[PDB]
Amino acid sequence: RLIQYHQVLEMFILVLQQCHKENEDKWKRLSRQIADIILPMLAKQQMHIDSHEALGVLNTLFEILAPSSLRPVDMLLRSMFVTPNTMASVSTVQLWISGILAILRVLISQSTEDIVLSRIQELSFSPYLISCTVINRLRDGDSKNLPEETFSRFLLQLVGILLEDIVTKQLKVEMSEQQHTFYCQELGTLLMCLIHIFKSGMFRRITAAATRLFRSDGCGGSFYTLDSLNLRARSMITTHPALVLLWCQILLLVNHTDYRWWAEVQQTPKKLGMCNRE
Amino acid sequence: TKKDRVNHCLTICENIVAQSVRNSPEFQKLLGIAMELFLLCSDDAESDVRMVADECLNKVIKALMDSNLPRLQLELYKEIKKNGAPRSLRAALWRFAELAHLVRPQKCRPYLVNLLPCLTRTSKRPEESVQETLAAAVPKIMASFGNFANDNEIKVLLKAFIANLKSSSPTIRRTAAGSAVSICQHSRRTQYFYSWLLNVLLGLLVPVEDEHSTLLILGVLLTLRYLVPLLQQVSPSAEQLVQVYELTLHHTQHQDHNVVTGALELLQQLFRTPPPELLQTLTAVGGIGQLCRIKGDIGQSTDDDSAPLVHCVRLLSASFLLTGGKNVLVPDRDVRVSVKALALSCVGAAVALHPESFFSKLYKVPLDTTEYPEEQYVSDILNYIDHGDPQVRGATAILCGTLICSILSRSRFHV
Repeated sequence: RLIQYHQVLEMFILVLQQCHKENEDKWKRLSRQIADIILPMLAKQQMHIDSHEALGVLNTLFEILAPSSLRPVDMLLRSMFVTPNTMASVSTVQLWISGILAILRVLISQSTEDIVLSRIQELSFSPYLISCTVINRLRDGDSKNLPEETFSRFLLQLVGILLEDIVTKQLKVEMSEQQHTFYCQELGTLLMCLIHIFKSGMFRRITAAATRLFRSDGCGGSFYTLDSLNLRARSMITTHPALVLLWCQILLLVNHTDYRWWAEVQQTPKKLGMCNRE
Repeated sequence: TKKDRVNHCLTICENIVAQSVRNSPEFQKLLGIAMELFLLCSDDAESDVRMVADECLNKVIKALMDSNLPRLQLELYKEIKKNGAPRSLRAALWRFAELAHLVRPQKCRPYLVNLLPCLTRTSKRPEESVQETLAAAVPKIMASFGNFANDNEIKVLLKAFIANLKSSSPTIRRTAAGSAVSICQHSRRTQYFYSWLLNVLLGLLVPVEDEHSTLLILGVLLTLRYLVPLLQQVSPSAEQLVQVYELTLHHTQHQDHNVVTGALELLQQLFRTPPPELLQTLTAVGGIGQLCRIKGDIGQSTDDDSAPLVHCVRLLSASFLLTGGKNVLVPDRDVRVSVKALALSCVGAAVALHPESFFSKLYKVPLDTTEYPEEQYVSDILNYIDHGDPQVRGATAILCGTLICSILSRSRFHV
């Protein structure tokens, strides 16, 4: 009844860890009972996971759950490929992206690439789930293809949303300093997940799809282009050098070696200066 | 003879603090003489025959605090309910407020019910020292008893204090403002009562184009200055907060400089601790439109093409700080240094939210260029960096610091 709070999630990690040793069939049953509650809540942004601590507790709970409870990833995928009821408020965007990050870490740490891509193929989520137009509608107001392409376009649209919210958002009008800190921590977790996906070698199909998308264009403005993301990242140099370096690592992981980005963040030649730029 | 009155009103305080025979009826009604006497030595015609009274009241209280607290509480509530002499009332009231937090949460409802009449009564008391003691006693009493009132009782106390907001005494107006805000704050339904008091105060000045006294205006502006800090996220809405901002902007134009000072202090508290929705309205370009002479058109807070803070800064500058020529400072005879310092502080607090306002031309539609050669800029308030009195040079320094920080924060150092 109180599961939407991360302190209750800690109490459940304990309950689960002890029922694991008491009996491994009370364990799996309770793990199923918990996943079946949590995943729809994450889909609808009802969990209070708008903090670093709460997201970490959710991660370790997902790790403590019995694997059988998340074995068919149809539910994880249905609970991840969602849009929020609005993205005009910072808190809703943060809760939505936080639940997405939790489910995504689950997908890249407890499942394999082929299973996830097959299941995505069955339940045909579209890449246009969050297009630039859906994004711009949800920001103020409301209303075939390859599975790896859908997954990669989803993660890239998330990156673009997070960049736009970190760069173009006044620092105490719309969001507090804690909300800004969490936005940057969410972007860091997302970029680290992406680096693991492109660097580990266990997501070759997703990596190839992402390399194809990064070289693609704006389908009449339906998705974020690489130049748009890079223009947003170039403005984070003076404020968030760590996230910018993660973005550079991702650009190398997809072989974007254009000297429009590299000969400028490296200040390639032909007042003390800022330390973040250094 | 009075020396032995000091000796008696000190020896009763030498006896009861040391008997070890208490917790028995032989004590309570000797205490019923000690407290009724120490509170009588409190309204004495002689100075030190009252100071020994205060000292021994404090001794008897602090020595028997945990031992016989409820007895002392009743003994002080009685001399409050009596509505007696002023000095005795102050004594009993301030000593009862300092002990309110020691009442166990089963006697806060009887005590609140008994205290409501006494409080409404002593609010109608014309003495100024009584009003000071009440301004200090109302927050302490509410912070301990307000969770035990119903909304009707709280509204009774609130209407009891709203009346003093038109009083001619400044002490009485300040006590009213503070007591109303503190009553709203320490209530069960805090946000609803904040909105209720907002309704009452904005209703007290519904048409700004209508005579509203000078004393009522001062009282309402002070109450709003006290209430604005508490509005950091029914609940009060952008509608009435924007109406409060409009009221403040209108009353900075008043001809009485006390109303100008009150409105500048309200605008200061409103830019330094802005409710999160009024902030968004003031910084939004559409803004409110979507929901000492001026000499020219500076614009309207309802304009588009610019956020309302641009107009607010234009208003403050064109009113109290800039003539309209070029590097010409407004004399002190036209507007005093207090109003000038407060206007510079308000401009700094507004620039903290919206640096672009600092760079505006002083006038949207310029003054007639035949005689005024060059258009003045708001930024010329910086010429006050060498005004001549402190607190105006210091305010200009504060404004430069705030402006540097705000420009570096708005652009990502992409200055």
